[PDB]
Amino acid sequence: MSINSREVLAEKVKNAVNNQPVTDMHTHLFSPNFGEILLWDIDELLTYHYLVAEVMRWTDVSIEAFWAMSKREQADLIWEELFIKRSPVSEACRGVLTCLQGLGLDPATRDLQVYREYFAKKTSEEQVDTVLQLANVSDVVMTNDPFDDNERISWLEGKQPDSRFHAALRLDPLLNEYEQTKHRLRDWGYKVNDEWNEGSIQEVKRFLTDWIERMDPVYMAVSLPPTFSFPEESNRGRIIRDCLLPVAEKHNIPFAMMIGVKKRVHPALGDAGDFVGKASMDGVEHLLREYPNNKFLVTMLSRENQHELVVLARKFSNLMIFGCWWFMNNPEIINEMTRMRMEMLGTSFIPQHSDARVLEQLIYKWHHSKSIIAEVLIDKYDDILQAGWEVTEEEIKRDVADLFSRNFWRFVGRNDHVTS
Amino acid sequence: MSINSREVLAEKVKNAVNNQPVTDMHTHLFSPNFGEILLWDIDELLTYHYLVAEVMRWTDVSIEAFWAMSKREQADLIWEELFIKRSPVSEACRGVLTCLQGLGLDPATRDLQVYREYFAKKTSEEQVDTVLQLANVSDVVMTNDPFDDNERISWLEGKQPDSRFHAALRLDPLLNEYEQTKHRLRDWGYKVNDEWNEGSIQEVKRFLTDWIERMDPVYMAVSLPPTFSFPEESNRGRIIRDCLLPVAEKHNIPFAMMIGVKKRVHPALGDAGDFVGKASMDGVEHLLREYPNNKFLVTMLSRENQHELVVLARKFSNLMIFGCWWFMNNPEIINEMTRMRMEMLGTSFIPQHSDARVLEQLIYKWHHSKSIIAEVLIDKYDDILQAGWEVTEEEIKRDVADLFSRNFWRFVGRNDHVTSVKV
Amino acid sequence: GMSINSREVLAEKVKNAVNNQPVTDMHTHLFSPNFGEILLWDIDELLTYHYLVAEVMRWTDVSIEAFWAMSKREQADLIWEELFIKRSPVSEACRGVLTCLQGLGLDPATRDLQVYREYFAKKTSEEQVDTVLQLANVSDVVMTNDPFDDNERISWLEGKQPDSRFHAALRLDPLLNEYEQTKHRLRDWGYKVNDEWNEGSIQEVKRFLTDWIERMDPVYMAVSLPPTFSFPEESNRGRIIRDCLLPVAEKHNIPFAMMIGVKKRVHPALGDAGDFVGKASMDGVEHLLREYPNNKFLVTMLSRENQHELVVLARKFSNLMIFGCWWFMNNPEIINEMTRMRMEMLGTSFIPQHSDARVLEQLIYKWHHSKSIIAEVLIDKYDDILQAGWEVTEEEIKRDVADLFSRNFWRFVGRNDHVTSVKV
Ligand SMILES: [Cl-]
Ligand code: NA
Repeated sequence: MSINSREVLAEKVKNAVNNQPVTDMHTHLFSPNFGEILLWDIDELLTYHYLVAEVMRWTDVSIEAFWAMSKREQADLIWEELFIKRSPVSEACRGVLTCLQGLGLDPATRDLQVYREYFAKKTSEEQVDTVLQLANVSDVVMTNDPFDDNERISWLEGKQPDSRFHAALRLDPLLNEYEQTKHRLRDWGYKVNDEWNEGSIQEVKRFLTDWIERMDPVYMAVSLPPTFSFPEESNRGRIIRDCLLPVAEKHNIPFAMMIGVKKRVHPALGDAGDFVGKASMDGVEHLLREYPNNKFLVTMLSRENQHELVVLARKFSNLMIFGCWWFMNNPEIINEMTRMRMEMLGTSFIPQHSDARVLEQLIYKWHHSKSIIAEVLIDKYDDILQAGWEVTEEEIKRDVADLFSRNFWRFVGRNDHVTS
Repeated sequence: MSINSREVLAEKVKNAVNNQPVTDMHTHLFSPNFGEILLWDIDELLTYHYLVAEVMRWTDVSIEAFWAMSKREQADLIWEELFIKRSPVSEACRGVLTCLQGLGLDPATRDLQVYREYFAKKTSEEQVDTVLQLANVSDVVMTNDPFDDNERISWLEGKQPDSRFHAALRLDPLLNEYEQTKHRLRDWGYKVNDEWNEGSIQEVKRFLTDWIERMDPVYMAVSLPPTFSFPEESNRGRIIRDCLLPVAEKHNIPFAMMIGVKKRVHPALGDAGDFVGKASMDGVEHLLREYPNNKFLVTMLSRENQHELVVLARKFSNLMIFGCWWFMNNPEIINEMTRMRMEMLGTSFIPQHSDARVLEQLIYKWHHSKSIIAEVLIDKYDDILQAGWEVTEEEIKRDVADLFSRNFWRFVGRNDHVTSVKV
Repeated sequence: GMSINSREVLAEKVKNAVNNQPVTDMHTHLFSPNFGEILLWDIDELLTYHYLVAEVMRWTDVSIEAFWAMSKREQADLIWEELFIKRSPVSEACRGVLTCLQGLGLDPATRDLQVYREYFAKKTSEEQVDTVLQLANVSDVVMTNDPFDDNERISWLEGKQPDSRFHAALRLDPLLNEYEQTKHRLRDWGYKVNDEWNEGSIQEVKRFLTDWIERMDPVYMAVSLPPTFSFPEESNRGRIIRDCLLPVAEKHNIPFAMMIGVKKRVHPALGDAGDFVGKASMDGVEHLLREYPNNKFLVTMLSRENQHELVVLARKFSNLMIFGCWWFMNNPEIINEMTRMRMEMLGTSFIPQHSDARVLEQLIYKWHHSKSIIAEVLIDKYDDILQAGWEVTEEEIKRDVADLFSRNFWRFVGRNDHVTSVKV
């Protein structure tokens, strides 16, 4: 019994998409046994830096006074200003409501005290079980930063993430701030020299290889500015060339590059203070061509890089593009991006990741994105259906599996939580 | 109470949008007592520069011969070329038809001579009353250029605008043509020197302050090229730093920057001769960061600048972004811009202004833009209702008021014409 | 006769007008069937279009070297298996292959690639051209004619003329972008260009242009240009354009077609599938339009990020005709946004699409896919003016549709289509 109309296709696709367990291959979450660095609950949702930026456009409260408030005072203020005093129509505010609803709380009542009561009853481990189930996420990739004292501790103590959580080695401080990070590496025993000589090359490689051994990361990642260039006679250029790319190749680990972030244009806003610019594609093109035995995962921040990044993926099979990152993570842009991407790459890409910083965001990030992606799929399958092609439900489930999970694991050359 | 259908939602949003009096916070209209610089009528609509550009793509008539023609002849040619010989499907041509319809004229007859008869029967003051009612526009912000001899006369004679019309001081000749303009300032008794010294600084400030006192402007405005940078050692860079910003901070008057116009790439087209380019955001970013006690209003001309402008608005609360300017003022682009803005800023922006150069254009500019903005709001409300939120009709009316009027007045730190009459 | 009473009735009228209108496809890589094997056709050529080579290389374990070592049939088999069977053929290029097979009466439901092949084995080139132009509703095809390609050159030198449905367009990439290498061939052909760019060099390059203009009767002369294109420029390209091409173009009243934004061979092993894109400066195009008002220019651009500003540049200059959704733009999401921006700012005074077809049958999908998108843009735009009180008539719809799909081009180039050249 064939799928022979758009109407039935819409049912089968929406269901296949809803039922597919997601691998979220870039997040800011942590296994619950790491302790308090895992953020969760309605106050954390309301104080997400996305909503700090937004509240500051309305409130008379100074940013100084805001940071001096408690977490609950901050959440109260953002609730009042973004939900009660104006309708919560932005993507970030909507996402808070999608989360409350998904947990079985009722946004109709606007009863924040009662929302808070739900979270006070649970342990972190319970809420992870709840959220992963509700979000239908089988596997989460963490962002693991050896230079963050608060996170390093857990690794140093012999803690392992539970099997649903995977490590990814974040290298920004090493690559973008080597002149400072130099001295931390020396204090940790990595005997880097003032000169970029064989000794410094071998000791930075050892630092990388030691952390790879300890975390077993799925990839190594870096955020890069719009002015990113390669090759480059800079600390960043030399490290990529001489240390990171050879180690990534040896271990068959992809190098993830998140390009286009301009750091701290409004420092007082903290995490809400970063900006965006369009990047040259030249450095990415060079890396792909001149390092055919390295694998690259790339996502870019500027709307204006998105089409050319898709074309670049047509050129190089060692590029996997992923996600609608940050300022790209808004319905209007997710839609145009996913359509361009599918049109020129078919199913050979990773449409989305959450970048979740608070546990419950998995619910809204995946619900909001799946609905858009489902609709793109329905359009694209219908177009071939009307061309005379038979699409089977098995084939849909396969394609959707590729998009939400298998493409990633196939590219990184490892197995998920269920397969292992 | 709460809404729970998309039927009922669409209705309530569309009615709220239609019923909300608009503040049009950037136009090229004037109070009717200013005389003939207020353009109106069907011949003015048809010879708007947007349509001169379009007709020049089709007609065998040279641009020279076109400017040699009378207004009625130009209008006649444009009607034949763009409406009769091809269907009037462009946004500008569509707009002409929306105006005629809104006035109660029937575009079905295509009877241009009959449309003309309507306008011959009325005064400027009558037509302004008619159009502001039909467009539901309560407040119009003008573009007032003290370097235009025609306009400067009225201000200097002591004419004050009708309470529905507000001043905005346009400074392009000062900031962008100082090499010529410095000599006019001198001729007006402002003792600017050849060097940029303390004397020149204080005299340019005095010019600004005299015009602020004369016009009571709601903001000071400049149009800027794609190559705009700040800081910069240039005439413009020094006037902004030394004169404009301190004067604007002292009086608490925003600085409006309309960025991305490349002037006169086709000189023979006149007003239709200007082009566009993408700007760097660096100068705007620097201004917002380093001048936190100044308020900035910004609109940009390049499609490729729109998303990063929204992000910049997320960084800086002294930034208010506004409108879909000029080449952006097209349904396809109004739609994508309004959606991005709302997704990232909620209701903390000004979605639209008209740039109306001819009075009747307020009808189409607002009717076309309101319909798109209403669609966007319905979608965003529907998304939060789907998430369990209950929207009330009063909350809708409030959101709509913010977007079409109150956001502007709150930002510029003044009252509109009705609140002024009350306060 | 009757008013258009509803959007539903509008839609059927527009879709009918669009479907019935014979297309002039003003830029293709097809040839008149009498040119011989250089006209590519059949399912194996469809499947090995370089768009699909790019896509199969993202999936398959087969090396690019091993791929090129395979026969055409083997290549087609791999591509079918990897992009149609192992994953759903949802990409625009893949979908296009299915639209083609369907259009020819070959049923994609069966996936019977061997039976599809049998269809093509039964026919001549000339029979397939008749079939495909009828099914695609294409009246007139404009070729890309390169005098430097020996494989094509031969047909011209043999005194062969294109079938009257096929029109010549003179491609000048090797002369303009590779002059220092091409000089030597010019000299072999008796064009005695000098080491210096002096009068003799100017006159001999002009003579080469004039010779080919007279041989091919081209409707325009064409070049593809990188994102770093500038004019004026003290380069071989800049000098040839200024001193030879613009003067000859003006004398003969032939437009100059520029396809801007291709970055050649960023992945050389992929061959034709190895080219990339960048955003260009508009300055060179602006300068040419302004400073050469007696020349006509046809422009299409490769970067998404140039599209809006190109439409604005058309508003400025009546000697600019913009055309098409080129290559990486030739994707429904992008065709839609482009056609909407264009019509919003230019009305009907542009050429919405061309196919760039490299394999004969692509005319079918390229025009079927594009016509559906353009029909829907037209429906939206007519509906908006009907809602403003304007009475659009069916005859006016057909007129506007004739303008967009054929007449705008023939009017701009100052020449007649095949049917009009028979009558005259
Ligand atoms: Cl751009
Ligand atoms: Na769009």
